[PDB]
Amino acid sequence: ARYGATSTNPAKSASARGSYLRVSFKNTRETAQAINGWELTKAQKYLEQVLDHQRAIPFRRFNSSIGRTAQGKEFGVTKARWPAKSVKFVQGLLQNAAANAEAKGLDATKLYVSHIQVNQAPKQRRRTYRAHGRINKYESSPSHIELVVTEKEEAVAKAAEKKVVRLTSRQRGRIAAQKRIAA
Amino acid sequence: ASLPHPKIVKKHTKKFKRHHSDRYHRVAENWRKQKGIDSVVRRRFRGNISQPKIGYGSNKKTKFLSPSGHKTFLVANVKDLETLTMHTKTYAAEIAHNISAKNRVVILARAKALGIKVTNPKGRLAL
Amino acid sequence: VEPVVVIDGKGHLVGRLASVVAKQLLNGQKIVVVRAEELNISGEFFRNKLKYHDFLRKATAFNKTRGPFHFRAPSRIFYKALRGMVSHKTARGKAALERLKVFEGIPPPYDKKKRVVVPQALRVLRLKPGRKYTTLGKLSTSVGWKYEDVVAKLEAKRKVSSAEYYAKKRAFTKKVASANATAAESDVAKQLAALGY
Amino acid sequence: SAQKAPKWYPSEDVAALKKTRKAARPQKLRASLVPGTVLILLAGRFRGKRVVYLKHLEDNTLLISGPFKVNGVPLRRVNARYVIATSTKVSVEGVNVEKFNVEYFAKEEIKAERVEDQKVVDKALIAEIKKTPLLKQYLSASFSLKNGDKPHMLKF
Amino acid sequence: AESHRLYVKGKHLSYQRSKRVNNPNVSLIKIEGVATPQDAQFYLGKRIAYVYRASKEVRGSKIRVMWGKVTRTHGNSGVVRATFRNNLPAKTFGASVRIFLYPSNI
Amino acid sequence: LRSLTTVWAEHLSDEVKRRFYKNWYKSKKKAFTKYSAKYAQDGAGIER
RNA sequence: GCUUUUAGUGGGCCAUUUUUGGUAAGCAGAACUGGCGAUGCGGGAUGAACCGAACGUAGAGUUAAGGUGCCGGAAUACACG
RNA sequence: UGAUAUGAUGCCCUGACGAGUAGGCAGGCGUGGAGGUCAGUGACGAAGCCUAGACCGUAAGGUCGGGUCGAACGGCCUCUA
RNA sequence: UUGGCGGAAAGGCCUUGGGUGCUUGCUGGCGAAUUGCAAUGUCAUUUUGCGUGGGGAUAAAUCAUUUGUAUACGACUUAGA
Repeated sequence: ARYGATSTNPAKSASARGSYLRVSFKNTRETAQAINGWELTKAQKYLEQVLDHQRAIPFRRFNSSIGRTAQGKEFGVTKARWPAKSVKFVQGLLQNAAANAEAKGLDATKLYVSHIQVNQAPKQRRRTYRAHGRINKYESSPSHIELVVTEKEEAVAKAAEKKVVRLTSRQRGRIAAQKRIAA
Repeated sequence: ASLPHPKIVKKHTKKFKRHHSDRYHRVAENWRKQKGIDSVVRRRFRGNISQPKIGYGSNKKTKFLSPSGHKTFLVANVKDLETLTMHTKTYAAEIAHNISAKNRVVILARAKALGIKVTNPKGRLAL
Repeated sequence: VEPVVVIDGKGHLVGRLASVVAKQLLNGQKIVVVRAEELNISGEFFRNKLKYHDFLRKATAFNKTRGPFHFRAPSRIFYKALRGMVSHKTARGKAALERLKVFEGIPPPYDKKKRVVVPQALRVLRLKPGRKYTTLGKLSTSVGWKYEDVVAKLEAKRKVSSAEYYAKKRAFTKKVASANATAAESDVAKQLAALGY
Repeated sequence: SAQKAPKWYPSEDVAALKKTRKAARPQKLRASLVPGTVLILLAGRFRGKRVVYLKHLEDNTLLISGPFKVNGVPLRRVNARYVIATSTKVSVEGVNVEKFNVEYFAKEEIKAERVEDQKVVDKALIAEIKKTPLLKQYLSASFSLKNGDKPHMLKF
Repeated sequence: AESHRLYVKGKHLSYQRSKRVNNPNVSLIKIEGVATPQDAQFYLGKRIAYVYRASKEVRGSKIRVMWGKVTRTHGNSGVVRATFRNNLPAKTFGASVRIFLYPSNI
Repeated sequence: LRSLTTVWAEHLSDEVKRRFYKNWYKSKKKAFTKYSAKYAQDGAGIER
């Protein structure tokens, strides 16, 4: 347990995790934010279309000097990519969350991904050998991914606070004076 | 429940924060005087932050009083509370941060027997 | 007094009118200036044309499209003269400049409203008679404003329609003064004259 | 010990007040407030109403008669600073206004004696109003500053 | 009647300021119809209300008031000075203000 | 110069109609269909 | 009135007036005083030295130098050219 | 200084003053440890940590609430670095 | 409702006819209070949303494919029931 900030029903959810995963954190963050909020079937078709170069992943935050493409035009962006490694890892965690929702007794037709977050894992180090006898770093930047799918539910209806009003003597003397004049 | 005291005037409700306490994380907000030769804060240029000096000293009639008009006295047990038996209009008790909730129920019960004010009566309540 | 003040710009001096309209904008009065093509500037035409060319050479040397923009129309000459007198880079100054509408000629709605003048900016009340002046329309045309002839056509059309309007209105107030002439010498008229009315 | 003690304690005896020298003298009204003057109420529920003034009460108010039969204002109190004293005067000598005091308006629907005193004063007030032309209409109308009216040049 | 106004219209001009330092405690009010400081002497001490609106109803009303008074004249041209309970918030530079006369020594 | 009015003809060819389309084959081909109704009633609004 | 003890300092600079060398210099060097350094505030748009005035925290009033067409608080004041 | 009520380093009356580098001096705030004390706090939760939550002090800082946590730690009078 | 004028940003102005409402032009009758001696004592228009009920009309664009009159990539230019 101990997931991110969830505002969802824990009884009507399912969850999946992946830790210390050797993929790019930045690509995986862009695929996790391209998917956050969708119906799980829509998310799966979208990721399998991204793998087939039919749609793209809109790179919004980690997007400097990325090339341009037309496939970001459905998202209102010009820079978008197809991060296949992160896409296969994210759809693997989606498969695991769908299995967990089937095991918890949740109806697979209302599953939307309600919370997906990804943060940085401990880096894996290697050396790079540069000119004039120097050594720099060559570090993988892995990622912890986690996601909570949730049953969507209906109306968010009333019976809330009632705001007991407190108004002065000149002010309630005005209120009765209107109901005395007119109806 | 307190004495008749004058209107409490503070003369500076704003906390004197350090210069560039917001600019860096290393520079804490706890006040330190600027010692620089070129500092506009030490030189008191206009538009810069105000510095603590003795003119902001609170009134000697209304210094150390809470807004209720009592001086806060820290209390660890029933014995330290009972020093404020004959001093209810000047001093108010505050139960300390480490007094356990099986002891504070005794301390608040003795405080209402002597009528002593407690300024934190909701601490560690098992409601 | 009025919610929106329409100022007839004809016969007015640019800086004095721009000063009073700048203060009226900043104090909260909505101003529309019409007939901007008939403004005046004191001093002969060649002087103010030389002044416009001195303004016309000031531009950013590395990219002139970010430079001072030399708006040529009489409304926008007047607007630059006014925008210099308002702190235009603040939210208060931008709010004041939203309370201003400047037109050359008199377009719709403001050609059926009452126009005012500002006597601390009238050239006939400020300049000494004999001091030479410049009309803003010929100056703007000389520096590259393209629409003097169209404004002339549309203003002649508006003058014909307004002349017919005033002929009808003057006949109507002739009937009104005739009917008010019979109302005198009765009781209530002499009592009104007793009460100053 | 979480705190030690103060070595001295303040005395919990409340000190008595000094003898003050601020005597209460009766209020001198401005010279435009003479009983029988038509006032303009500047504030409250009956703002803008033209209302006859009857008595200067002991609590520095003014007792007024915004004639029900004329404009609907009862026997009422007003503050003298919230009142324009105009220059139109009704003679008030036939009014039994000697009764009403500060205790009469004690708050503590309408008491029937207040209804009766209103009609009793209203009789003599209507009798003195109807002697002059257009005073009843002037009293039935409300006041409002029209466009261009500058109150500092206007004489009321 | 179609007119109900019992106050004099006015404009919140600015704070009391020098060239480069203002003072938000004192405001300058341009009263409509006042051209001299001798006409402005009538309005000294009259109570000033700035009336504004909100989205949130507080105590039955959606209209809030900041109350103040006229203190002294200003200049040679009928601008007057005014102090308030809470100072006027300087987005209202050029906003309309009600200057009453309910303590009208008249 | 400001365009105030633009009048068209009753029948436009597919060469012309095809100019107002980015995907002509997918369309229901609805261009100027309601506009030809102005020529339907006797040519009144067109001459107006 | 008197005494002891000790810190920092021992690169200075500007302004009025006097004044030397130099064609002069935001130059080099003197004399007297006042400043800056060490000093914020109002003015001179802006500026170490100029003008005004030196500073605990605040309120009211009055001014200094400087200003009052608009930016900008305050006369598109009055008078003779 | 006269007790039978508690600060004579006190309390109270009065007047004037308050810029500041280098620098001097004074009164305090905080930390590690030591002696004494409060027969002090504490597994019914010590210390720590987080907290556009509250209170006191001109300030150094002190206090309280809530969360987290699990074994020790503070107030006062002095000593010491 | 009759007709007319207005394209500068017309989106407004003038006119015909009857209906319905008010009339303070003049004279009356009744009502008002208690909001307590002031508290803006709430009367404007600005946008959006939702069910209700009455008319009305039933599309395109992008990606993918394609061309090269275009082209680093986007973009552009074509074509495809």
